[PDB]
Amino acid sequence: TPYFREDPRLTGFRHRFDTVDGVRLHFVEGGRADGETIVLLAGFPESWYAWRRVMPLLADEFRIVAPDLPGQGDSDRPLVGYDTQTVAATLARLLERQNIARFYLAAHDVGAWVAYPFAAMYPESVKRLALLDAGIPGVTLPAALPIEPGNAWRTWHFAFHTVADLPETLIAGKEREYLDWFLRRKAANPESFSDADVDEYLRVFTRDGGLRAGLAFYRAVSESSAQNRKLQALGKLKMPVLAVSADQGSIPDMAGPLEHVAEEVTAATIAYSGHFIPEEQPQALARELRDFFR
Amino acid sequence: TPYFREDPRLTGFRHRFDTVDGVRLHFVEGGRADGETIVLLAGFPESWYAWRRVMPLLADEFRIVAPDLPGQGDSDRPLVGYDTQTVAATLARLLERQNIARFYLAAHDVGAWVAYPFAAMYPESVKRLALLDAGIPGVTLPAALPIEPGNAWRTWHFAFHTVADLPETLIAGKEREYLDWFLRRKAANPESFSDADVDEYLRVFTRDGGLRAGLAFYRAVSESSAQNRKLQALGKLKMPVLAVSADQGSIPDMAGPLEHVAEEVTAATIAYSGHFIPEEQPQALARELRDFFR
Amino acid sequence: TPYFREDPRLTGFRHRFDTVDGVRLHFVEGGRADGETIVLLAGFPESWYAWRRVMPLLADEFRIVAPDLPGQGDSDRPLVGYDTQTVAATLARLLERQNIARFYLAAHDVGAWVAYPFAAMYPESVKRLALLDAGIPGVTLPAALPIEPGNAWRTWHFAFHTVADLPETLIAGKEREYLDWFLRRKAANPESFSDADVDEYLRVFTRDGGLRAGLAFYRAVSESSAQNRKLQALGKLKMPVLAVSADQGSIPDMAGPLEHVAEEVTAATIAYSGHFIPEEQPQALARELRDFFR
Amino acid sequence: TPYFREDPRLTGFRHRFDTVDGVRLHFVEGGRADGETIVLLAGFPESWYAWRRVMPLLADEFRIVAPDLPGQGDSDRPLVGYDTQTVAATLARLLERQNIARFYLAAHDVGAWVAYPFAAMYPESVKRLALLDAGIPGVTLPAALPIEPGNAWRTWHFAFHTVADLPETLIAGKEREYLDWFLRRKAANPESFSDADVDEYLRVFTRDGGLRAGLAFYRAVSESSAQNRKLQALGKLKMPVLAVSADQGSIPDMAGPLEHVAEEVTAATIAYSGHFIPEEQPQALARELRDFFR
Amino acid sequence: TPYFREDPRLTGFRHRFDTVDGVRLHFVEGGRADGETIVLLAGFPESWYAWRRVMPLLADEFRIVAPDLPGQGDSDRPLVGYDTQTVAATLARLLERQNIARFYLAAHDVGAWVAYPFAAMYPESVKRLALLDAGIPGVTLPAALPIEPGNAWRTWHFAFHTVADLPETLIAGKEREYLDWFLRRKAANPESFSDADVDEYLRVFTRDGGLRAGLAFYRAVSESSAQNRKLQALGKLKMPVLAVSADQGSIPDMAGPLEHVAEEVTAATIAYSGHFIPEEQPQALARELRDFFR
Amino acid sequence: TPYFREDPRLTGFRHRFDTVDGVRLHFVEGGRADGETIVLLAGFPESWYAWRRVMPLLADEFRIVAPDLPGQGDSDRPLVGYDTQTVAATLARLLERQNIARFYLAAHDVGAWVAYPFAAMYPESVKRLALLDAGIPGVTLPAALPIEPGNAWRTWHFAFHTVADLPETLIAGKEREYLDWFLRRKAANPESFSDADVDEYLRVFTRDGGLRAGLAFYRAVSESSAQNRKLQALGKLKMPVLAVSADQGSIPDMAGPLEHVAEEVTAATIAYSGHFIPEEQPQALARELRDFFR
Repeated sequence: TPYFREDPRLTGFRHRFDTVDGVRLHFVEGGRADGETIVLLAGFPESWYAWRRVMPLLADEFRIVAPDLPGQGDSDRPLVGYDTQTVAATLARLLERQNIARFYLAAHDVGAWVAYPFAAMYPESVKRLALLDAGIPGVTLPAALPIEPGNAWRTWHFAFHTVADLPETLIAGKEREYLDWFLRRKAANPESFSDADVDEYLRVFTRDGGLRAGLAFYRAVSESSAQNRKLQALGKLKMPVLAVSADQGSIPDMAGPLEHVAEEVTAATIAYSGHFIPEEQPQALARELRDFFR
Repeated sequence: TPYFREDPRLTGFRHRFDTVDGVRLHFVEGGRADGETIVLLAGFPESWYAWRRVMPLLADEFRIVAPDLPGQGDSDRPLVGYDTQTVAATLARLLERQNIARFYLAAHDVGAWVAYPFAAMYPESVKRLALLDAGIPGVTLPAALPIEPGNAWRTWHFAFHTVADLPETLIAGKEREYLDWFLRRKAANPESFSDADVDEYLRVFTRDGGLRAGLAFYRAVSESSAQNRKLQALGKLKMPVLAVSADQGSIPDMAGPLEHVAEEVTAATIAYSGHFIPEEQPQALARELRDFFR
Repeated sequence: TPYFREDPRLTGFRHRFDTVDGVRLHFVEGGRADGETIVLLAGFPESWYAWRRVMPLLADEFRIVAPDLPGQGDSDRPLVGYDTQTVAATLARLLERQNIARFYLAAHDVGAWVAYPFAAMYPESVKRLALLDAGIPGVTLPAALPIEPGNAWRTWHFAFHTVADLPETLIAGKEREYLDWFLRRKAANPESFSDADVDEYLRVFTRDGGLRAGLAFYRAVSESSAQNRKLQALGKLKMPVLAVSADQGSIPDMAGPLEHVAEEVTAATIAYSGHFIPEEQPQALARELRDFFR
Repeated sequence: TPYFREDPRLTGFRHRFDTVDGVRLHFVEGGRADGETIVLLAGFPESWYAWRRVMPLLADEFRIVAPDLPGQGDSDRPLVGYDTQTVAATLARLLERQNIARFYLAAHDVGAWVAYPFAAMYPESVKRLALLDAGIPGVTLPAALPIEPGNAWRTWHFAFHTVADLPETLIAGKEREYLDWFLRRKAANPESFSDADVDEYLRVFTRDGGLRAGLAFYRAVSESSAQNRKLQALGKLKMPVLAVSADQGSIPDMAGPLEHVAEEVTAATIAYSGHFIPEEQPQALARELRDFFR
Repeated sequence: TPYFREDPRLTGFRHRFDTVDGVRLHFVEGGRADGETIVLLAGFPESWYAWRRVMPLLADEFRIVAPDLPGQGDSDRPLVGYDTQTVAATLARLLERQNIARFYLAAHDVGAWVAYPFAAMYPESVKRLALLDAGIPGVTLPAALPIEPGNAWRTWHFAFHTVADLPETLIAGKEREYLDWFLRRKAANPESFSDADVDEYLRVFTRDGGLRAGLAFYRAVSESSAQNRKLQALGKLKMPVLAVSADQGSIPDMAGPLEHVAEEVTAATIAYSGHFIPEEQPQALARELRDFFR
Repeated sequence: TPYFREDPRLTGFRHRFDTVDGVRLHFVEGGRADGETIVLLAGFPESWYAWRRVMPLLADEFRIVAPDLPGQGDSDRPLVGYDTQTVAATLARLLERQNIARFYLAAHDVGAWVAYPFAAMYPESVKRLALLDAGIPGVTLPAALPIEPGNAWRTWHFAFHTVADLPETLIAGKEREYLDWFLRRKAANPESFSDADVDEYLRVFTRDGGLRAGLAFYRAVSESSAQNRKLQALGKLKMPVLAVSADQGSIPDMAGPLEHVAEEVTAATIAYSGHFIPEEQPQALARELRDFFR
């Protein structure tokens, strides 16, 4: 038996590791043993931990799997392979090895970057797709982003992260301030993140290669964009897509651009939420997901 | 007589200060006493010093005035007023007290941001206008800027600079690294800047309020942008305009968008030059200005 | 439902955030659900927390809302808008969004600076006004302040705070010493502030932009003064005004100068109190407010 | 013979020390040996060195003595005695020991605070008096000073310096930043002070008891004010008084207020000068002094 | 009602502050409400806290008032006035404001410096006087002090403290070492001071102006001596005076020299005690004071 | 021949070392090869270097030997033996090994402490004795030294140095400040010590065991005193003694008390000099020594 550990708080959820062609991946699994499976993907600068408030609310009805993608949380941080097709194929191999054959997929922020090529490459495993307050490189994320005061703070980090070496130079010694700004400035209510939450995100941020790996997603975005444009030309996604917005989120209109990549788009807006919907309005989000994942 | 000081290197040029409504401005003046006047404006993260290699080349024929704008170099750094109309009016006042009634105007980078409303507001004062490798807020600077790796590094700083407090936090203790990145990464040949050149820019960067004032221009960009849009609607620019591009500059096409704002646009591209045309190709730029300023 | 959090100490009071035209504001609300409403404003270098000892004494009978103004406590710190007309308009928008249409207003220190243009601009929303130990820019705060050693310490900070860049330079690394001096030297009994109290004020003083925002109120005092003198010429305040001074406070006579801006001015002096009346004599002040707010 | 040292730059001027009732005082003396004597007094945060540009211009005609007052430059720093009557009496004793019985007196800044009670107590020794850009405590210096941003930076330091212990706490580790602000922000042209000039003022500023003694003059101001009114009520000054203003100086009108303390007041304004007239416009000032000291 | 706080350890004693002509003074009061009053004064480097072990032992019989003198403990630290006649007058004003008209006075170390001019100036208010291990400047304190190694350590700090600026320079960064030496080296048993006791003395030693004000008493000693010689020429003290020695104290003979200044001198020596009698032998000292103040 | 080095500035003087019963002593020798010999002794906190300005003035006529005593300058610092009889014996052994049998002796400060038992023990070897501004332990140095603020700064260090361990603790890291105070505060003109002079004394002060050995002289003063009382009881010094005072020196009357220890005493006062006569008035001192040392 492989070693696993029960979460000290999420009763019934276990921390596991699995090594997938040399890449060790951390994931948390639990929930209803006989239920349909939900797979949850998080983004920057977070990890599986972002779903920690939604997971126990859905556990009564669903089987729940929340992995740390390569370069996230406690998973390994390879040197290359942060184009989203490679990340999705690695996720597919992790799920295959855990005998997760078909599931609902909900993905937030950069996690949604991974979810689009995943759904496009393995449509047979994704029964329904929910994308939360995020653009998709090359198909819905615009090639240019606003610079006018009032909106720039929402997207300034995109272009910054693509610059070589300078982000590492400026963030050094200022890691907690950088994280603190990202999390608390984009929430509707900053108290949605405790000091203990920031501590946890700082742990995986400053841990060997965390910053390098986080930036690598942005630095591979032009390759990921070209991949998605090739995939989009094969046809729109056929499975139902839920475009989940937040009334104070980063994306003004989620459903509109997604109608160009999916045949059936259902729109939902979460009230009283900034960008971090799974942590800010877990109940409201759980409700939409449970209702859509049917 | 006010105190003035001869430049230890630019023979015939003198450093002066004048106080304009409580605001002291540093400027360097020289050249042919009987000549037609050229006024030279520089941008971020520089000062009058950016023109130090062009100024002696034109001194034989023209009378040259190179001021530090408010918030630049050795000029004072007021707390507000960095919308470009207020900066332009402050500049106009300085020129009046120096009995500069009519002149040619060449402006680089954020200096060019000031040059557009100045020429729009004081049409008679500006004989001819040269704008060098810069967008003008709200009229030639697009409302959205590239995020593709490969072009995003040219413009990422716009949105970053608009964010409150985070830039001061990240730049602290890394002022030289930040400045060095701007100068050497955006030049075609980084040896266009000696270590002594960087030392001089660092001196004015780190002096009392240097960073604050530099950031203040970007943080006021929505207001300048609206101001420029308002004057935009009042007619095209009166006087002839030379749109100077650099083949490796920040702006792909300078002449094109300026045709939307001026009656007579003359196009010029400086070869083998990055963003810092006055320092990278002084001789070629001086010739273009010498021929256009007739 | 928005996320809110009960105060662990002020039982029956909840911490909330609301976003007003891009600016997120923190506020604490509680008290008797069917009572009349009192709105409480604090000044420098404090926050809503300065009312923490008065709030439970009035909660039996009044509805109580204590917001952090823009630039205070846990509210956002915009880059501009610290002229008190803009701040009062922002506060008005915040109150409207909570359907607080008519209320009693009590304001201390810089809080009173915002309270005056608020009462002048929205007289129908302010049933009665209480101003605590403060002058009002341009109408009751004198244009010159004392320099004699026995009095100069009460007002020296005013002019200091208007200087660009030097205050940030001198306070850096001495934030606690600066805070400690203000709170404990201006109270009649320095033990009115515990170490945990200073810790709390130090937390919000040192958070992103805390010093910048606190200083911005003083740096905009000339615009705030010009605004108030225009409002004063439209007529004096129409609602009853309570001028509360402290026998050891900063202002020798509150009622006197205020008779020129309000029609019915009632005077009260709290004994055994320095400048921080709500923290130094909370019952005495609660009695005066309870009696006046009828 | 006592040890003395020739100034390496001021030809004909010697640095001397003399002990005056336990207090060692440094002074620079030179100029025409049989000429009439000018005594030069400087203020905060300077020393005899502030007169270094005027002294050689007048040395042809006058014997010139430039002392460091107690608490200034290289003179001792007693613990008490910074009320200006005691400082003036100490200066008288120094001059008596150097056989200087009658002289012209020119005094700048806090030096002028010493000059007024000196002139009032020893009228037979002061042939004529020149006061430069300074108010005199209790007589021409107002009891309250302006606070509008625009003129507040000119006088903010007065009240600050009267505060016990906080100025030492805030200035510690920022001595050069504090000095640099005072000298360069208050001059019409900041290049009137070289780096080596700031270095010299920093040397005497950071030397044992330097800050304590400089601040002590402001802290004794109320005693100094009371002394001066006792003298000012005993009759106007008898000798001619030259009130020297600067067009960009700290004080709007010098001659006006001085007409109440002296029978014969002559007005002079030095053009293109900030507060530091002896360093900023030495030739113009020397001409005014030579012309008046007649 | 003024704010007061019960001492967490001393039953029946309250911490208070009162403002006396601008100077806020901290004091601890308690004991038998209708009992006769004892006022207790401490010296360097201590505070009211030095009496904390004697105070409960006398509280059954006497009303007890233990103030921090100006410059001590949590009392304000004015800039000047540490000549002991001025301190005594400040103490007198504090006692009058508390309606303490006639009382017993027991004073230790520099506190005894204050008590002698107090009793000479206000003989009707001092029923009886106890002076503990201290000389009186100019009157019992010798003009020269020992240099022999075996005893010079008892008094070396006297002359050291009068030196300007050098003490601050040497003690900086060594405050705890300096205090520890004073308290523990002069006690007969160094365990008379716990680490928590040293912590408390360090807190008030290192607070704003603590070292400055502590030294000021010694720096004004020649003014205090001249004052005491004038007072002594008016006649010897008429009330009974108790001269309290310690067998290992700083002063070899208390009673001898005091017979020249007081008419009735009672001698007492406390055994097994160093200089800090109130803390080292509280019960023996309390019995002597009780027997003498009855 | 032993290695010796010529002094780089004092031409004709050589630096030498010799070992005396395990203790290396550094000394400088030069002057008239066939002249009579003067041995020169310096004190705290100096070395032979204190005589560098006197040595060349006498070198034309006299043979001059200026040693570093044990614990001074570049000589060894033994662990014990700082009673002045042991030091004098160590000096005697050095002079014998260099075949200096009879000579004039001039001694300053602690050097004079050594000169007295030397002259008392080896009278045939000392032709004449000159003592410069110093008392002699137990015979001329009083057992108590004055503590008026006006005079305590001259002698406070005696008692301080006798305290175990605290001087090392307080002086650590402040060696230059401590030296600077000693040298420049006791000179009539502090410019008698250059920064290079202070550098030289700081070098030997800070050299390993420098502070320990310097303090050891003061810590042994009581043994030295008892030795000196025994020797004096054997008779007055029989050779002529010159008592050299300074008009601003440490010792008010030198010749007076010396009349009790020597048979014939000549008095001389050097004008315009603080304590450090050899450095402050080298020419005046050279003339007096010259006239007496015949």
